[PDB]
Amino acid sequence: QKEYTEAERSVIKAKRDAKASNSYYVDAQPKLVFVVRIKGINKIPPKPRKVLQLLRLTQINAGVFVRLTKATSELIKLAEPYVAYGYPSLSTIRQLVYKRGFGKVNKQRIALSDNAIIEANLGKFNILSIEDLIHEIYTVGPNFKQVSNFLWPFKLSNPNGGFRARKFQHFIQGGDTGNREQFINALVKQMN
Amino acid sequence: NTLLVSGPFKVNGVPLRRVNARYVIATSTKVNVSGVDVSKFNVEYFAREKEIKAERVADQKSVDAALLSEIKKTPLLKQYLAASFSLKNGDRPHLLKF
Amino acid sequence: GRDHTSKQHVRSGHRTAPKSDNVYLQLLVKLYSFLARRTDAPFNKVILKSLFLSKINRPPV
Amino acid sequence: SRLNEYQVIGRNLPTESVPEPKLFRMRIFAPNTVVAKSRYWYFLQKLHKVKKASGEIVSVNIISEAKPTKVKTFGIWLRYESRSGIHNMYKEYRDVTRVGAVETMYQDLAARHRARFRSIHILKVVELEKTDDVKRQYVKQFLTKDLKFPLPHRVQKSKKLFQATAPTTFY
Amino acid sequence: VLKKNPLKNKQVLLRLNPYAKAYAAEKVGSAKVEQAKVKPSKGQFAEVLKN
Amino acid sequence: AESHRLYVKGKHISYQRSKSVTNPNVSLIQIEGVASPKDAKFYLGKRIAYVYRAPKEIRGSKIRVIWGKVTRTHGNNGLVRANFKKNLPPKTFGASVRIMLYPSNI
Amino acid sequence: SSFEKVVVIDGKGHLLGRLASIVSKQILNGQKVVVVRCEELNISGEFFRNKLKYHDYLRKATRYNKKKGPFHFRAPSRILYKAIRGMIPHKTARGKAALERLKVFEGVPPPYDKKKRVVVPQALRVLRLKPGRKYTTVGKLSSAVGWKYESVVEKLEEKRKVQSAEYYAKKKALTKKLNAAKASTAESEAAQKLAAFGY
RNA sequence: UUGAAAGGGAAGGGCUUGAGAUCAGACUUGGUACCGGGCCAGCAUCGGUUUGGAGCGGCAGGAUAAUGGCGGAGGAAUGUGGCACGGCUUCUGCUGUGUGUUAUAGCCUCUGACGAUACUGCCAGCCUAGACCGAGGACUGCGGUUUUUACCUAGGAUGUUGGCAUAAUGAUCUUAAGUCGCCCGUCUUGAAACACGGACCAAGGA
RNA sequence: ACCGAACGUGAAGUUAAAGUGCCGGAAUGCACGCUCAUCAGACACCACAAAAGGUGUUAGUUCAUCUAAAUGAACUAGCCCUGAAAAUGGAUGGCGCUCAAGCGUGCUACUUAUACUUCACCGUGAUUGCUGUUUUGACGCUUUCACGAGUAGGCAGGCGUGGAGGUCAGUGACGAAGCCUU
Ligand SMILES: CN[C@@H]1[C@@H](O)[C@@H](O[C@@H]2[C@@H](O)[C@H](O[C@H]3O[C@H]([C@@H](C)O)[C@@H](O)[C@H](O)[C@H]3N)[C@@H](N)C[C@H]2N)OC[C@]1(C)O
Repeated sequence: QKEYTEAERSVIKAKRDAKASNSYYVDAQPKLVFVVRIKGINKIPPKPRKVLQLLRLTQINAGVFVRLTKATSELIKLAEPYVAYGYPSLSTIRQLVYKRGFGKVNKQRIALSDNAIIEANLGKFNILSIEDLIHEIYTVGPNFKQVSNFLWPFKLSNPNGGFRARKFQHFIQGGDTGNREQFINALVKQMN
Repeated sequence: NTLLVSGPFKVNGVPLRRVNARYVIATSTKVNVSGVDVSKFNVEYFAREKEIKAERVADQKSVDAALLSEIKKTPLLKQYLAASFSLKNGDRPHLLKF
Repeated sequence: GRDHTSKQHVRSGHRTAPKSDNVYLQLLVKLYSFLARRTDAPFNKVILKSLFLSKINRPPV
Repeated sequence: SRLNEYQVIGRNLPTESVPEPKLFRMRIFAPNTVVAKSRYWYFLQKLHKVKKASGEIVSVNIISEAKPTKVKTFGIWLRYESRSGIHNMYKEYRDVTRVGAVETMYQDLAARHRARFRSIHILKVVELEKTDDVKRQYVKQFLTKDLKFPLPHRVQKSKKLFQATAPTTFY
Repeated sequence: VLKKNPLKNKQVLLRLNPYAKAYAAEKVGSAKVEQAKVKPSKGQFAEVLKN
Repeated sequence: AESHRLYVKGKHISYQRSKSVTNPNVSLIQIEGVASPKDAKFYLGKRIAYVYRAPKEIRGSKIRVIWGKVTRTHGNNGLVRANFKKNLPPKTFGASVRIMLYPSNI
Repeated sequence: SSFEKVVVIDGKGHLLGRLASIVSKQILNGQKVVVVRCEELNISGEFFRNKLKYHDYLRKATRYNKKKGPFHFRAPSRILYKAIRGMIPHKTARGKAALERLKVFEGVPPPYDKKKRVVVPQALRVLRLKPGRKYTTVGKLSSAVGWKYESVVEKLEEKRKVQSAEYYAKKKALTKKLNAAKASTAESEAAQKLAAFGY
């Protein structure tokens, strides 16, 4: 909690100091995306079909966390007309994990109802609690691979309030697919 | 969980008895009941045993006395209590204050 | 729906019991199922799977 | 309310040849910041031979109206594409904000020329400060001394389906 | 046998996150930030308005 | 007096339905004098009675009731959805129902 | 919006189709409706255009036997009835029962000449059409396509209006007298106390 | 033939409910006036899921909102007062045109110090209206409160009250209403087909 | 064969594509314009229209003439009109609709799929544990998770018929078998 507060305030101070010193502060690029599949399972060309499989997005309204790199960015690029993604806030991650967080324990979807379940499977990566897991996801940490893969793909509902009139076109052209970049949080509140 | 009510039995014809809060509309008209003694009415008082026990009639007279002492202070309150409520044409309970 | 990444409802493809109806072979399977369940010696598990094998998979020694 | 005015500032990514590449700014009318940065890169890729992947967005900022409750007249210069060709045009609008005038312009070009949002470039939006600058009679007629006009034939909106009294349109 | 939502169930919230007691006790969710009043844009940053 | 009513008048309008498929388990009800979802939310949870007459006496009476309750609002014009112990028969499309004032929260 | 026993609509100045849709939904929902003065209905568009439309309607007839074809009714109330029946599922029992709740008339026959008539603002021509747009009166259109009783209805309506005006003069005199009597009893205790209640 | 029922250019079917008929069940293998149970419901509280309110409040950001209000300087016109020229008003909003810069109205630009609001986000803040569900069946776990080898909202519904058992209740059959429903088998890229076999029933039939 | 979405049996919630004047669940909802047709127009695939004209109306472009009260030329592209003729009577699906219920565009809410979310139940596959309590079913019992469309075709587990060995010291003239029957 303390380091979340100090990171927010330090960025605010930097943005203010840049204005005074006749400079422009540029934020660090986002390191994390949350990707939601919003297309059904029929009539998908093979390459994006394989990409969606490799992202563990095999149903509609499934969601996973992804660490942004050139490799994964080009992966998501291939899945763009079938997913909505953006940069999750800390509270979005917390709410997703608390309400719809499940672990893969011996190939089984197991509810994260106790810290023992997390410590037994990820404690060897020094994750002892649900807050440790949330911290590891939000700050794209050293054991992000193991923590993200231990989480079962999030199984969201349809949005309370619906999508835009037509989904399957980019967020920029008034649809619902692609990178919407901070409005992923409003969509998760609708669907979670 | 029930409510203890009286007519008073003289004004309305309805005695001391229990009613359920969900089957009542609570209006904004109030009677000062600091002067009524209701310290001996409880669930056991309506335990099941026409003919009415002299206990119940005596209690009804006693409570009616204090209530009528207090009800007469508000003009038209006794006549209002004597009259039955009904919904007229154009009466919308979502718009109506009680 | 689901975009399945593997065939659904596939049986394990391994024999889990002797096809035989010899009651004494079943007694041996019972003993070695207990042994493989309660002892965690690898040998007992190997013996248990061997008791399931068909004739051509148990060549004479 | 459909739109906001943004400044978007970007530059080329620094290299060894050019440690301090030149900052560029655009005034963009967009529904949100995602579209604003998209439009910035669209115009930078037209005007200059740059791409999004070899550049970066430096700042995105709302530009609020200076006097939101002062009545103004705006001239807007536009480039739009028709079914048949590409045209320049200049139109005038009355409003209290630049965003209101731009929204009205988008409605007007949709209505009279069937020009969708994707077909229009906003060259320039200028608050016309002298009444002599107002060129179009469809806005000029609201700039006359002691303008007053009635609103004949008022239609009252009814809550009920059946009215017990005859209609009136007085006002 | 039954999953309980910690954002709804206070007890399950405390079971998963002991710190939720201190977060509420210290009013972290509504903490005043102590600072002064400055306008770092009163100069060149006012090229936001016009060039 | 001469008016004794304690219920609000209503009508059985329809079942929940799409264009071609109806759902008899949910009825759409028009409450008199209610024109918006805001007004209709006063009646959520109120009990509904459909009172009808039948040829044969039961307990010396020819009056029979189907009980239900208001569950949620429907649309933008103040209609509500209702759930009855037994689905209202479709011949009662256009018939009147009785919206009680209980369970009361006033 | 209230449930009435019978709603009697004065058809004068109402647009055909808008009134028809409103009435159709009313009768489907269990409300009895009577529409009077159907010859005073309106249709948007100039007269000649609606006459052309009716003649295109007349052109449709069963080839092998004209007696089986569409039956083209000419009276204005039947023109409104055709508009309404097209908005009803009239081939079902429920649709038939809905149509039984409807009555339509030229003029204002008894007993509806002594009953209150209402209007439907969502369908009123003076409230809907743009002020310069041309419109048709259904009574003229009916007479142009074979309706035979325009002049009879006009004569009877004149007689009804004479009687109704005399009725109204009496009611106005009575109301004036009653207003004087209520003015004589103002500033009373009851009058002041009612005034404190908004009445 | 008898009885019952339905019937506006086919009939027949599914789903749902009503109506009429039939069937069934706990006052139990009940126990000894009492105990206790069965069924149908009302209310209360809890747990799970979920939709709401004109919701209320705290905090953060931004141009440390922009405005506005207040103070200061500068300016002009769709030029107020004043003044002059007039065609019409017995200057009975008369009126119009000119002039110039607050006058007997005001406006615009820039700016100084305070104070808000909008928008966006956060609260492990508060209050409040409804709906559906109640799987499991000694205990065992994790936590909490601690005032306790205790108690809890924390490993899945209990409490209470009324009615009924000559029945409120459930199933089936017949029929009405609403909605949907082309004739099967076959060859075929494609069958309701203006493609073929099939009037009906039994027994035989690969 | 398009769009959406692929299907065990259910409850509640939310949606996709498509819609919300009536037929039909959902607004005669909020908003800026455009259009009047004596063959208007009305939603992808898709149930067609061209070259070419208009002083109908709207908005634009570039020139020019005017107090030494605005006007003149050329042009651009929106909706509308002409170009636009077939045989039974007839199809924006119908009604009908004209500051639309039409065309372009923005917004708010709302409607409902066998799809998504939570829960119940069936089955399939996997999975946890079970012998000093293994207890006459260990081919059994038990914990947990995921999944379920299907012609040709494969396999599994069952239902039914004639006759044969064994068993129930089985049923039966006090009524076997057959047949009819809310
Ligand atoms: C905007 N593009 C238009 C397209 O909309 C359409 O135009 C129709 C035009 O064909 C119609 O006009 C045409 O068709 C009608 C009728 C047969 O529909 C005839 O009566 C008329 O004579 C004929 N010119 C006109 N009444 C409306 C336009 N939108 O046809 C193609 C087009 C001309 O390019």
